[PDB]
This record gives sequence, structure tokens and C-alpha cells, in this order.
Amino acid sequence: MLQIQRDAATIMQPYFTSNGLVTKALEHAFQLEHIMDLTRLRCLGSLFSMLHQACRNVAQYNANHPDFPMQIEQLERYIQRYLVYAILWSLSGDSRLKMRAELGEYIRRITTVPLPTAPNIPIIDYEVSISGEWSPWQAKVPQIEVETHKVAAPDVVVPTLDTVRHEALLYTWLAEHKPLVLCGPPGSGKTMTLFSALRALPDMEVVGLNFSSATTPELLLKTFDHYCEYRRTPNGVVLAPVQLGKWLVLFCDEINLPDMDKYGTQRVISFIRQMVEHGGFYRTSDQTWVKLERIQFVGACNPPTDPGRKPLSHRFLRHVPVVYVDYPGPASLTQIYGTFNRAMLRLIPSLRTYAEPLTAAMVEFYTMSQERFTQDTQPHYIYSPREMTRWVRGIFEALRPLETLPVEGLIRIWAHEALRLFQDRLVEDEERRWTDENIDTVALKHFPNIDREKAMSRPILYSNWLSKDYIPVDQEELRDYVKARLKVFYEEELDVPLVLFNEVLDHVLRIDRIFRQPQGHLLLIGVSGAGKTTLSRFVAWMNGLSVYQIKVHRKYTGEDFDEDLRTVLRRSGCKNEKIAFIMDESNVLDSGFLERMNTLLANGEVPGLFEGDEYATLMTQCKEGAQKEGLMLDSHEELYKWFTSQVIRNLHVVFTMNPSSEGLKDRAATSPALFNRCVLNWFGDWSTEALYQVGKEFTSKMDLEKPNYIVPDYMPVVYDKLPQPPSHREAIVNSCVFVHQTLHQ
Amino acid sequence: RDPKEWIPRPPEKYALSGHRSPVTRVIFHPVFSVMVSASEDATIKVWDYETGDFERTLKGHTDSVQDISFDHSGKLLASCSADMTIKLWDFQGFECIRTMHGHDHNVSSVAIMPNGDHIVSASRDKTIKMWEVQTGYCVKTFTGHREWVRMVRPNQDGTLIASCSNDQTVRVWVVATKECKAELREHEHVVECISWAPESSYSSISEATPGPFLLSGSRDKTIKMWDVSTGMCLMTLVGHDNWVRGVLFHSGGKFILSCADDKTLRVWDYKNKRCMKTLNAHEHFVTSLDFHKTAPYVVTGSVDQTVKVWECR
Amino acid sequence: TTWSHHLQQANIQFRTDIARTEYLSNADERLRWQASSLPADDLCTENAIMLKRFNRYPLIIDPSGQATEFIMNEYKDRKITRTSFLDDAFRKNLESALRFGNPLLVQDVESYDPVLNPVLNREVRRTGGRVLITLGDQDIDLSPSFVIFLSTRDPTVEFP
Ligand SMILES: Nc1ncnc2c1ncn2[C@@H]1O[C@H](COP(=O)(O)OP(=O)(O)O)[C@@H](O)[C@H]1O
Ligand SMILES: Nc1ncnc2c1ncn2[C@@H]1O[C@H](COP(=O)(O)OP(=O)(O)O)[C@@H](O)[C@H]1O
Repeated sequence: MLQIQRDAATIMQPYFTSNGLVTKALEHAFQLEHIMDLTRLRCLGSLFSMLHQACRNVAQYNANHPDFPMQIEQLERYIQRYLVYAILWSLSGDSRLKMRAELGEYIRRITTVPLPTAPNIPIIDYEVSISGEWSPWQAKVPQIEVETHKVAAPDVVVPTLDTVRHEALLYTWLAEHKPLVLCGPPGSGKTMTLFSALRALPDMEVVGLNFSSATTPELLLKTFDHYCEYRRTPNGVVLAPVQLGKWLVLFCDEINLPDMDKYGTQRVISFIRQMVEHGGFYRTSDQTWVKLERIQFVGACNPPTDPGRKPLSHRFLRHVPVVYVDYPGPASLTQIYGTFNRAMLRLIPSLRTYAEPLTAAMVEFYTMSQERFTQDTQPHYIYSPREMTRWVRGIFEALRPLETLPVEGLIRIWAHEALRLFQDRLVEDEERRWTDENIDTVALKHFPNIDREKAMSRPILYSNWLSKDYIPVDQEELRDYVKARLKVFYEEELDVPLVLFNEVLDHVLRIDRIFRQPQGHLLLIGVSGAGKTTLSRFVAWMNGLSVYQIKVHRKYTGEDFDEDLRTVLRRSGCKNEKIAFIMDESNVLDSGFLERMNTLLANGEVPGLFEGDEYATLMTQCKEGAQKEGLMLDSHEELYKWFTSQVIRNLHVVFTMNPSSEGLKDRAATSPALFNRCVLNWFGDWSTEALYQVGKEFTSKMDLEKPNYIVPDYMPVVYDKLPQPPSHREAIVNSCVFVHQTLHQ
Repeated sequence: RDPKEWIPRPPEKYALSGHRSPVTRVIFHPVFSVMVSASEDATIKVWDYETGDFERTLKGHTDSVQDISFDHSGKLLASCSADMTIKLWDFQGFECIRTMHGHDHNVSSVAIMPNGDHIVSASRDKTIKMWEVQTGYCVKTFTGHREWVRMVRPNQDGTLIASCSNDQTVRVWVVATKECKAELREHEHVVECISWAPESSYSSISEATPGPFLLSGSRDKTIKMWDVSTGMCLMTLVGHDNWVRGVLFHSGGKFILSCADDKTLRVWDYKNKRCMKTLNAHEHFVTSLDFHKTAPYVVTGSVDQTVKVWECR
Repeated sequence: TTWSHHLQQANIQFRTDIARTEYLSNADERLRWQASSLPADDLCTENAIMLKRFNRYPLIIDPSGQATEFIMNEYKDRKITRTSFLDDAFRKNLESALRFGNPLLVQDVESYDPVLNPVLNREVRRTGGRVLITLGDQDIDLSPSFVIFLSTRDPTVEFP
């Protein structure tokens, strides 16, 4: 190892001294602009680590070829190209595609090093193999197909150019235990890339952490307490994972998010910088230096230009390389979801010729919806490939047991899923009509000679209550069924009468659709008194979900919330009962409430929540529950894993809050899980249409008909689609709607 | 034809109407040819099937009647309502025998074993109570459920009773050991209807897979049968389109009878793991049904205040 | 005026030559109110009409203190136990009122606690002929003749 290190050093010596190549490349990369501010030491340390991994690669090749070791000529040809590759991925890894292309063409212009001959293929699209030649990544990525069982599973990762390049980068970083940051927009694929890289290393265990705005180092201390232990050594106190021989990697998803103090500092970031540079942290229990044996880090963050994020300190960025993952774009997303649609459209063999136009329509609609609803208009108007993954998963779940479906039905389920993913979060009627019209015109453009009236209609509702299959339903029969179910429901849980209308039908269908899937958390935005809690309670009762209310009152400290969470998690994981954790914004008092909600909604487990004899009680209860279920568990790690999996499988959290022009932004800053792991349903205030139907239904059982009624010539109308000529009851319910509107005015 | 192969065919032989509230349970008298139904209008209605005519009015309850049960002779009738009362009726007198109290909530179910020495009932007060026929006293109360018990049904000899709750679990009990034999936590929703296999069905179930054999029907649109000896799901039957509220075994032991919330009644072949005939029962939802051991007649309660009498062939 | 203009525009005739105090309150009940320390103003009489014909339990923003005395004088035959939200002996008085079916008046609603949300929302369970409501950790039967009034002495208070 020392000999091959010396040979590599002697062959890369002419490229380092004075100007050479690295100095000019660095001074050009400084002129280039990046996502994060580029300190020279960060990229230099990144380049040094990648060259060390090159030496390790040569050593492993020598081990794999014991008869013929590494020849000096092939070694020099390999190093002379790995140096260019590493310089490119070090000085351009945190920038955009066009800027890394500019750095590549500048390097090609300036260097006297052999390079592949390509009129337009960038040097960044190449790999220096161990044989010493340039192997393109396009030959490395295959045109694979996935089975119908895993169509949109969280673990399936179809490979692309950017995917395999970031795979190689993350393997190179994690092979020598160096912290790294996966910066990029939400939904870009950073945690998917990290998990797919970690599953190629069987010697590492991943820990998921989600930072909030009110993040303190006590969260990392609790994680270290839960997943590691303190061991006394003659050289000091050493913190090591309990899993012997396994390297623990901590995944922090919101590095940029913790609030910067008034003096420009972040306590968690300074803590991480201290334990990265010095290799340890001070324990406040007895003021003793605690050293880390096998603890590495990986970070994820949105770009600092995002409204809720803060730039990182250069002293922390010095040790930590950052790579910028961008959105896949149209030309890659087309095959990324083309393989998924060709895999899923095998259950119905008569639709296999429509997978390519289906993918084209989905990509076109997603791109043309991305451009309009920017984050400037609303804080939750973020669109990501996570929405397309949920789209194909929903179409697969609707097409799974159906076994027979025409093209009109396929485009109609496409339109319904598009509505559910691109209308629930929307606010205004104008933009809702925009989405509806654009869905219609996209279907018209990409699906010619089809039955438009049969494919597209007004209600487009789908229930699984009238039938086991996920069939479309009609509004009148659905309303009759909901009437009968409410008549049954009044005598069991809540004896409060309700009036039903189309908005209520849509809301209960959406809430049932989100309750049916695992790990389904709601976020209902609307004015108080709109019936969100009652509708959620009715749907949870009809789906067989227990409803939990924390019953907040005076002097509600954090301990009461913690014991409520302990009871909810215990009954949801050990007793194995479906529970609908419904709680309003008024139930939130302190920042610890929202921190625990962030952790539970993100990972499904709260580290440090069960400490002391309650942890032993939880372990005994989980062992008893595993015995009752019929699968044996020993130790404590797999018991905790099974309990966590049960919590994801069972627990559903419903969050209700009033809309606000600053409260929503503050909530998004202080809890990203509410806007990431929860679907945002914007109930809003009751529309004039809803008020009109409520008034017309409620004022129907009393005598209000005058046969001699004169139609006014001016006819002041505030509810659109009013029948002409209106009757007396029509006029008075329109007057009631006008009265409500003038109170608003 | 032979009693083994009595199957219902459309349409219905009789169309009865006149109730002012949805029908809960319609069951067969064991001796004489008189129909009787229980509804939620605080009364019990009496009809006929060989002529399809009104017979007599029984008005003793004050709140919504939930369940009714018969003895072996048919001379005793036990009914339960929402007034936390238990009322007894007779066939030889057609009057009120006794009025009992002690339940803390609505009494969901009552059951009379063929011995007839005492009447067991299940209520919504998280308890199961059995009361004697000579004194009307709750000598022993079965407890151990956490939600309201929906239906209770013992076996043919009364040596082992079973009950269903909302804990996705059916519990079997013994009138001597006073403790649960086995807990059966396999369903995913509320269990509503429980049936017991006759003596003729034991060999059929054994050759399809001793006894006794237990079948449980739940709201999860699935029907499964269970065995006391092994405590394991024998086979899973899937295909009921909506919520299942009533199940019953065939007297021949080869088929089953069940009703669903989709306004249909279906007959299933557990040998072929598939149904063989589906009929549109009523214009609205249905609740329960029953089958006669000898007479070729089958009825089905409903919600639209209509009871339809079907002749098997 | 806006509602009357709209109803005139929509050709729905309404009695213009009437007072909203006189059409809603009878002479005998007006005399009873004036005997029970109510001010003779038409605004105060309209407030009394609202306090009589309420459906949701009302909140009284009365800095002068006369409306509290008017409430205690109007509901004088029925016992009223005056208490405050911040008082430690408030929940016990609430359960006593819920059990015994007598009107209750609570002041200082700026210190509002969400324990009264099931009561204000009428989240009630029907046990046949028995009416049941559950708040906190105890189950209490609800009498039909129970009314609760919230009082305030600060006008410039912001309510969620
Ligand atoms: N190349 C790809 N192949 C398959 N799925 C992809 C690809 N790129 C993105 N995805 C989808 O995007 C999602 C990744 O988003 P995620 O990494 O969770 O973003 P963030 O970590 O910023 O929240 C995954 O659910 C995945 O299905
Ligand atoms: N569609 C409706 N018909 C009748 N009453 C309704 C309807 N929607 C809401 N309500 C009334 O409004 C109240 C809303 O209560 P809740 O849902 O707890 O508050 P929020 O609407 O803020 O979630 C209910 O008590 C109910 O009586």
C-alpha cells in the first residue's frame, strides 16, 4: 500500500507543484458560480480523498490480480485520467450542468492529457476504469425492466446517467468515512441516491434524522444515547455503536434549516463542525472529551436561496464536500417513468400500446404545472418527482385488481389522479379551473380519437365503498350511501346532524383515499367551523380507525404531550390497532410539540421518547405483541424495528389549521414534515355554491313557495349557475348567500 | 326434493310490507308454521309463510329491539331492546312472562341454548350475562372484552359459547370453566355475525380441510371458519362485495348462507372457494337471514321495511 | 340597511314599518327585562333578545358590568354559580352545573381553556333515552336545561 501510494504520488507530482493544472482549474472554478460558496480547502480536501480512493482502487485491483501486479505504464495512464475526473467532480460537483460543462471544456482546452473524442458529450459523462481508459456511463447504465410487484416501491431505483454518477461519487466519499452534503431542491432524489449507495456497502447502518427550525444538539445527543454507548478506554472516553464492526452513518435531512442566531451562528452546525474537525465532542455531564470511533455523517439540504434555509458557515463547509443533485428533467424523467409504466401496464394487455403517450402526457402536465405554481405564490406550491411517483403508484393501485379496463377508463383514472395530486393543495378557484382545463387539453392533445364525454365528466369521483373494486361512482348514489352511513353514524359516535353537498363528498373521498394507504398523514387547511374534524372523524370511524384527541387544557406542559405520544405509540405498535391521531393547531403550544410531531411524521419513531423503566416496559410489550402476532423477536434492535414498522403501518396523523399569510410560512420553516410527508388538502372557506346548497337543503322542509312571485329586472345574483327564472326559495337562499358575502365585505 | 339440496331461486314467493322501521332479525319457529320478525319500532311482528298473512301484534318493548332468540320447543321467546331491559314471551300464553334489568347499555344480542335451562345475553356494557329461566338472576357474568359485544352464539349442546366484539377478535367461552379457551385476533375490522356448524357439516369441513367448528363473519367483507382445537384460520373466503351482517350454515352441511350490505344475498361453495348463485335481495340494505332444517323456505331481513319470503327448490 | 336593500332589489317584500326590537321582543318580556336591571336602550334590548334567542352559547363583551347583573337577575329563579376561568374551583363548578342542570356564568374568557370545546360544540352521545357527554377524563350525563354564558370586561381583546 505504501509502495503504490509512493508511485501514485510520484506520478501526480508534476500536476500539483506551482500552477500545473490544479491551480488554474481552481482559479477558474472560483470564477464559476456554485450553489454554495466555494472555499478552496473544501474542494481540495475532496480531491485528496478521491485520489486516496484511487490508490485504494489500484490496491484492490492488485489484490484481485495476484499473478500480474499493476504495471507502471498502465498505472500512470490511469492516474493521469483519474486526476482529471476527480478535479472535475471536486471543482464542479456543487454546480449546475452547464457550469460543470464549462469547467470540463476549460479543462480540455488547458490540459495536455489524453481525453475521449466527443463532439458534444461532456467529460463529466465519462468514467476512468481500472484498465486506464475512458468508459462512458451511458454504456454502464442499462435499459432494465422492473417486475410488476415493485412498480413504485420506495426501494426501487431505475438507473440513469445522473443516478450512476452520484452513486460513484457517494461510494467514493463513504469508502473513507468523510462527511458529505447532498444539496438540491426537494424531491430531487438525494435520499434515494444515498440509500441506493448505502445498500452497496453491507457494513454500514443508516440513521435518519430530520432537523427543524428549533433544532438543538440535544437531538443528536439523544440519537447517540439510543443507537450508541459510552465505553471507557485508557486513552479517554470513547463513543461507539453497539453494533460491532458496523459503521454508523447519520443522515440529517435539513442541515440548512436550524435557525441562525442573532449573532450569525447555529449551535447544531457548530457542534457537527467540532466533532468533524476534532473527531469528538464534549460531554456536558462531567466535562470529559468523548471520542468517536465509527461515526460518520451525511447531510441533505435545500439550496440557501430557498426562503426557509440559511447559508452554512465556511468553517463547517471546509471539511464537508457538497454535491448538487438537480431535477431529472424531461429527457430523463421520460424513461424514468417509461420503465415504470411499461412494467405496470402488463396486467391489462390491451393498453400496452399506450404506455409511451401516457408517460408523455404525465411528463408534459407535470412540467407545465411546475412552471406556473411557483413557491412565490404560495409556500406549499412545490412540485417534485415524488408527485409523479405517487401518480404511478395510484394508477397501479387502481389498476391492480380490475383485470379489465378500456382506454377511456385509463385516461379517466389518469385525470382523477392528476386532479388529486394537482388540485388538493391549490387555493384559488381561478387556478383550480386552470388545472382542470389544462388536464382536459393535455388529454385531448396526447389522446386523440377517444370518447371525450365518457372519459371526462364533472364529478370524476371514485369510491371503494359501493364495490370492492376501485370503480368510478355516481354522485347521487354516493350521496345516498353517505346519507345512510351518517344515519348509522349518528347513533354510535357523534349525534350531530350534517347536511351533505358535493364539497363534503369530495372531502370524504379524499380523506378516505389518504387513510387507505400506509403512512398516510393529512394536513387540512381551512377556516374553523368548516367541519374538517367531523369529516375526519366520520371517515376514520367508517374505515375502522380509532380517533384520538389529546384534550389540551391549561398548563399543558411538554410532559403531558410526551405521555400522550407514548400512549398513542404503544397502542399503535404493540396492541396493533389503527388510530387516527387528529389534533388542531390550537393543541400546539411550545416548540417541543412541533419538534416531536416533525420526528414522528418523518421517521415514525421518536428517539429518546422511551427512556428508563418505560423502555423496558415497551420492550416487554413489543415482545408480547410479537408473540401474539406470530413472529419471534430477540435482542432490542429488531424489536424496536418491528415496533417502528407497526407504527408506520398503523398510525395516521391528521393536522388541521387555519390558513394564514405568515402562519403557514412559519409552520413550513419550523416543521418540513408537514409539507413533505403529508398531503396538503386546502379545504378553505365554504364557497358560494356550498352555501347555496346548504341553504336550499335546509330551507326545503318549511313552506316558502309563493305562486305569485315577480322576477326582478335588475336581478342581483351572487351565486353563479342560478336557474332562470328562479323561484321564491331560490331567491331567498341567494339572498342568504348575499348576506354572508356582505358580512365578509 | 331431498333436504340436502334445497337452494333458493329468484324471484321471491312472497312480498311482505307494513313495518314502520327497519327489520333486524327474522328466524324460523322450530315446530309450528308461524313467521316472526324483530324491528326497531319497539315491537315484534308475527307473520306466516305458508299463507303469507298477518297473524298477531306483539307490543311489549319500549326502545329499539336488537336481537331475538328461540328455545328448542319454541314455547319461549327472549327479546332485547335499547331500554336496558330483557323481556320474555311465550307461545302457549302469548303474554309477558318476566321483565329483567341489570344491563348498563343496549343489549346487542340474546341467545337460548337448546337445553333451555337459562338464557345468555350480550350487551354493550363490555359484559356478557346469562340469566336463569326460573328466577331471572344473573348467576355469573362473562367479562374480558374491551368494546361492545356484537353477537353471541353457542353450539348445539351449549357446552361452549362464542362471542364477537369490535377488537377484531372472536372469543370462545365455556359455561363451566368460566374462562376463554383461545383468542382469535386475525380480522382487520368489526366482527358482526357468528354461526355454528351442525353435526352434518363436521365431516364435510373435515374432508374439506372432531370439531366443534366455528365460523365468524365480519364487516371486512371476508368470511373465515375456525376450529377450537387448533385455534387457527382453516380457510379464507373472499368475494363479498360490501359489509357482511349475517351468516348461516346449511342444514345439509355442504353450502353456506350469507348476506351483504350490497343489497344481495349469496350462497358459497367452500369446497370450490367460490360462490354459485347471487340474487338481488332488496332495494335497500339487508341485515340477517335464516334457514329451515326441514321446510324448503328461506327468509331475509332488510332495512327498507320489507321482508321477502323465498321458497327453496 | 344593506340586507333590506338587497331584499327590496330581489322583489321580496318585507315589513319596512317595524322595529327589529318590537318584532322580536314582546311587551311583557320587555317589561321583565327592564325590571331586571336592563338599560332602556334599543341596543341593550336587542342584546337581551340575542341572549334569549341564542343557539350557540353567547359571549358577553360588557365592560360596564350591567349585563352580568342583568343575566343574574333574569336567571334568578334558576340557581347560577358565578365563577372565573382562572379560578382553581372552576372545573368542579362546571361538572356540578353539568350534573345538576342549572345555568352557569363564567367571566374572564380571555383565559379560555379548550376543556369547554365539547360543551360548546354540543359533542353529545345518545345512550337511548339517556344523554351523555364526555369531557377530559370523566363521563357526565347532560341535563337538557343547561346554558352557559361567557363574560368579558375588555373590549379590545382578540379572539382566535
Ligand atoms: N432516477 C429515478 N428513478 C426512480 N425514481 C426516482 C428517480 N429520481 C427521483 N425518483 C423519485 O423521487 C423520489 C426522491 O425524492 P427524495 O429523495 O425523497 O427527495 P428529498 O430527499 O429532497 O425529500 C423517490 O420517491 C423516487 O421514487
Ligand atoms: N356539512 C355540515 N353540516 C352540518 N353541520 C356542520 C357541517 N360542517 C360543520 N358543521 C358543524 O360545524 C362544527 C365543526 O366542528 P369541527 O369539525 O370540530 O371544527 P372544524 O370545522 O374547525 O374542524 C360541527 O360541530 C358541526 O356541527
